[PDB]
Amino acid sequence: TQRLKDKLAVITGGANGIGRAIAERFAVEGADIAIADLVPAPEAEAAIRNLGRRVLTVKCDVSQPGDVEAFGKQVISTFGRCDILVNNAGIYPLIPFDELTFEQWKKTFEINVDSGFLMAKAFVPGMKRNGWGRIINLTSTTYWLKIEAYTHYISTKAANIGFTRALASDLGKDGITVNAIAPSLVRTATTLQAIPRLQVPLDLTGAAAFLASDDASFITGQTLAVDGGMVRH
Amino acid sequence: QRLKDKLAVITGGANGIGRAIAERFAVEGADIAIADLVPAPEAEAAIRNLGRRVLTVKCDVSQPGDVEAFGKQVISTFGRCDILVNNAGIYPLIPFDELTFEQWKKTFEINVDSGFLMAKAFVPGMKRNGWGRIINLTSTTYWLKIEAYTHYISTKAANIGFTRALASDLGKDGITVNAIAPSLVRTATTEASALSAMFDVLPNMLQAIPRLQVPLDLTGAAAFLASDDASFITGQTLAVDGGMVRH
Amino acid sequence: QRLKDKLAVITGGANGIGRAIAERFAVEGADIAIADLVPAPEAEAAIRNLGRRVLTVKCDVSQPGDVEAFGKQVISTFGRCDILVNNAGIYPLIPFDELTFEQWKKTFEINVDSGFLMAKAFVPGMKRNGWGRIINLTSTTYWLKIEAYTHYISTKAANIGFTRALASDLGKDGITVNAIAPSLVRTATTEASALSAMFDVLPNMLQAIPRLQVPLDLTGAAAFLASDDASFITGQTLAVDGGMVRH
Amino acid sequence: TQRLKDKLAVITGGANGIGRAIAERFAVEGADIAIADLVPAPEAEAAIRNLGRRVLTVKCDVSQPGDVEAFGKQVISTFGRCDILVNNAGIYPLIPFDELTFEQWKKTFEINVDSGFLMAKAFVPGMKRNGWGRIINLTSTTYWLKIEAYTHYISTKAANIGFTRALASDLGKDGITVNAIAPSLVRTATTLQAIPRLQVPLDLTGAAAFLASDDASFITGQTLAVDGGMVRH
Ligand SMILES: NC(=O)c1ccc[n+]([C@@H]2O[C@H](COP(=O)([O-])OP(=O)(O)OC[C@H]3O[C@@H](n4cnc5c(N)ncnc54)[C@H](O)[C@@H]3O)[C@@H](O)[C@H]2O)c1
Ligand SMILES: NC(=O)c1ccc[n+]([C@@H]2O[C@H](COP(=O)([O-])OP(=O)(O)OC[C@H]3O[C@@H](n4cnc5c(N)ncnc54)[C@H](O)[C@@H]3O)[C@@H](O)[C@H]2O)c1
Ligand SMILES: NC(=O)c1ccc[n+]([C@@H]2O[C@H](COP(=O)([O-])OP(=O)(O)OC[C@H]3O[C@@H](n4cnc5c(N)ncnc54)[C@H](O)[C@@H]3O)[C@@H](O)[C@H]2O)c1
Ligand SMILES: NC(=O)c1ccc[n+]([C@@H]2O[C@H](COP(=O)([O-])OP(=O)(O)OC[C@H]3O[C@@H](n4cnc5c(N)ncnc54)[C@H](O)[C@@H]3O)[C@@H](O)[C@H]2O)c1
Repeated sequence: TQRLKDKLAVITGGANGIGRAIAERFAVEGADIAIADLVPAPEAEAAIRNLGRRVLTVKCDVSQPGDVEAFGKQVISTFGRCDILVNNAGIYPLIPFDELTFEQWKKTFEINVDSGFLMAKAFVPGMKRNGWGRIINLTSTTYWLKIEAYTHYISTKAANIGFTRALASDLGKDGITVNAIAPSLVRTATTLQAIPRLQVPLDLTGAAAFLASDDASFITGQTLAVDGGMVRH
Repeated sequence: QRLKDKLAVITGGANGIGRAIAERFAVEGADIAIADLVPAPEAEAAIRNLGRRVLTVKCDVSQPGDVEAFGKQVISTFGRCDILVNNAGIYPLIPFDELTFEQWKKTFEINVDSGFLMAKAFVPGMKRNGWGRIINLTSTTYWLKIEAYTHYISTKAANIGFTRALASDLGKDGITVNAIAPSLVRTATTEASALSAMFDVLPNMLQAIPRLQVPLDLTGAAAFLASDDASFITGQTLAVDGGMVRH
Repeated sequence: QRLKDKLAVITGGANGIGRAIAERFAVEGADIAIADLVPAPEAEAAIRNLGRRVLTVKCDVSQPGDVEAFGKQVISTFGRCDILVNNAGIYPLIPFDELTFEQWKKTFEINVDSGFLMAKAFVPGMKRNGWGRIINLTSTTYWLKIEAYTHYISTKAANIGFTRALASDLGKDGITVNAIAPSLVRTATTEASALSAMFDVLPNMLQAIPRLQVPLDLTGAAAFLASDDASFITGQTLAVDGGMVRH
Repeated sequence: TQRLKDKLAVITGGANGIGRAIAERFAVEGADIAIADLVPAPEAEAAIRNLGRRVLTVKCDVSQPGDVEAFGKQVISTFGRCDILVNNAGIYPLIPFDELTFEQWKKTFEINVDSGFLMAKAFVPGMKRNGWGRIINLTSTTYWLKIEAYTHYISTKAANIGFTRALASDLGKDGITVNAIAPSLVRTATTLQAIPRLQVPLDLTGAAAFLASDDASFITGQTLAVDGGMVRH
């Protein structure tokens, strides 16, 4: 059953890892894709074409207002709408606090947190006109774990949750849901549990597709931990 | 048919949420075994009318003897249980100064012992076959300020503790254990309860989504957790309440 | 003497955490009434040697009769209870496949019924006087993946649910209800338990503070919650575990 | 009993509301104060003098690296140390999402989140040398509540918690604790519960003094809700 048929889904950071897996899972579900990423998405486009869906890929720095505004327009001209926004772009370099500079700290927020805002500002207007929308933000289980050298990272991942919860309250009456997913230590090309096994991008796709469907229209402001039963909240 | 060729047990499945979940599981290709104090004529028909098989048993899920008898009747009728939904539970309003040890204890027998007893009877089969699903119904009142429910809320919290611990115990057995926390849902019991007053307050006031919740709002989440798309999700509590609580 | 002229009841106060909390409350000017299965000779002496009065009773906090008798002995000796610390509780390791309904049930009687029974006996006096403190001991295992504890963790979660609900019921009565969640603490029982193995692992591995926890690490938090500096804090669970869990 | 005797406590936004109440409660406890705020702190200094403690007040925009670095130095020259840092500065203007501009969003982060970082970078070095420290961050119960027009605000309050948790992990081995306090709807000069009563600044002082003392040396990475029993987490 294609639960996302005729839906247009935007996925930042969709060129690799979790972003790609989600973009592809959505195409399988029947949705068209619009990818925003710093580097080309050859593998993604190809994968999405073979499914019979439309795909748009754009080299865009989601931390720059200009880029996002441009990307927003190019997406509306191309598909005329965005029903689903998946904020997946983010960086997680390990950096000891004594080495963490204000520049690195600010840089981590611009990419991990600002992007979600700028993208929301670009696509929420359309979602409201159509009276339907789905915003999914990627956070991290590290938010609840004891781990060093991630002061910058964990701070942005928590903002992601606050943003998910607060924006949920602002759009609840427009038929738009705002939720978040917190994966564990996933195995991507650049990357204690109840279920003994390393996590892979595919593990997150089921939750993403569920949240973006009608089966979760009454679920908003939540954070779903998909980590094999490590974190409990 | 994400649940084709599977057998699911649903306690308290005659009405409201339990019944709605039973019906949705059938639609997804699953046979049903309902355990309940009252008859489930409307549930059965709907399920049979969906082309699936159903078994309804008058059982007090709080009693070891009844659950055991129920377990046997299920095995010799369908064979083995793949999905267990612990939905049975009561929630009468009682002031702490009035709450007697007897009421306190009885609320635990129905709301907590039922889940344990039910898991003891069906986990062995799930384990021997390397696959299973256990879904526990809890309440958003766990994170809310509301009086006259120290007994109810203590059991709902236990439900969550039970969810988290059993998940750890069954993690290596292809079995996941999760919980669903609904808001104030519209059902025959609540409609005829003292909660009926909030039916118009809480929704368009403390919820992000200004709409009273109905059984069908929960079925999506249950179907999801009971499927392969959620095989790496265990020990979690999913609040389906229109955005009221945030945890 | 933040607790001068006050009477505090401490269940399971003969050893470990309970005893340490009893001793600290005395230092702050409070008299003590200990309820426990075993004798508390070391606790009494320490307390008497601090210039305060103490009462120790051999009582099974899980039994309604015993708690009632204990309640009366406390009233005719000290008068009225101002602070209640529900610290009694067991935590044997048991695999779910071995866990019998009898063990399950007995773990709830000792870990959960005790708190309820104890509150029933002392809340009335706290209410009539417009002031009181109820502190419940729970566990950080509530947020951790650990096997063979579905019974223990379900009761610990109930402890929290009990904390939250009673707080709502007693909010307007000058009484606050809170809980403390310790990490793996060093005590005679744990030292002679299967947990003794983690004594060197968990601390300098899963904790922010690389140090094994000892009873005195918890006393500060208890004294705080039992005082006026915490009169506007109720229904909360305070984890004192060196920064392991975050909730 | 003066549990903070001979301790030097820095309190951002200490000119009014919660900041002031905490600064004064700390002085009662025996600590010296160093206040950082946009406006003068006449009432505060006066209040702190009368207790017999030392006090330093400085007009400083805690969102500007330059100001914080200067403030940091002026504090070390004056007292030679900072044992306690209380990140209390923050703004909470209600702003509907459709009206929220990228400028307002960025501005809210610079004041509510950046400040805590810059201040930590300035005083953690000293705390580590002395092998003792206490960092307390002010967050908000709104983080767990359904309320509109606070997407910017709630997002920063959540980052405050992530920062509290992550920094706790980085400094745990240096004898430094990092905790947070989440008040309810407090009644300040510019500002559903189990305990029926409006909250006042004084309600938070007890928790702050507790956290900054030896009685909480084993408590780190936590968030304490002081709201009269509304929120449960
Ligand atoms: N990998 C993990 O173990 C893990 C754990 C927890 C949470 N997460 C979260 O998941 C997301 C990352 O997923 P991933 O692991 O698959 O990463 P990844 O390896 O796929 O890399 C991130 C992707 O985002 C892109 N990207 C980075 N900055 C960008 C920018 N400014 N503009 C546009 N695109 C940009 C990259 O080009 C890349 O395609 C982040 O939000 C991260 O916080 C990951
Ligand atoms: N309805 C709500 O708004 C709401 C909110 C939060 C949580 N819950 C939880 O959901 C569950 C109930 O949902 P509902 O209200 O839709 O159901 P419902 O209205 O159909 O009533 C509960 C059902 O449980 C059955 N039951 C009670 N005790 C039983 C026993 N000993 N043996 C077998 N069956 C028994 C009843 O016969 C009935 O069919 C409970 O676990 C409750 O704690 C409900
Ligand atoms: N020790 C830990 O590492 C740890 C961790 C998390 C939670 N806890 C909780 O803390 C409490 C115990 O702390 P502790 O280990 O320092 O205490 P402890 O080592 O002194 O042992 C428990 C005490 O409880 C008493 N007790 C048990 N059942 C009783 C009954 N029926 N009536 C009266 N007394 C009874 C025992 O006699 C004993 O004095 C329990 O509630 C437990 O769940 C302990
Ligand atoms: N007031 C509430 O109901 C409430 C509720 C939840 C959380 N909080 C939090 O508490 C803190 C505010 O406390 P308050 O209510 O007493 O506020 P307040 O009325 O005292 O005002 C904030 C103080 O911070 C100062 N300030 C603002 N920007 C500054 C800057 N850039 N540099 C230096 N100082 C600056 C102001 O001059 C003022 O003294 C914030 O962190 C806020 O998020 C407040």
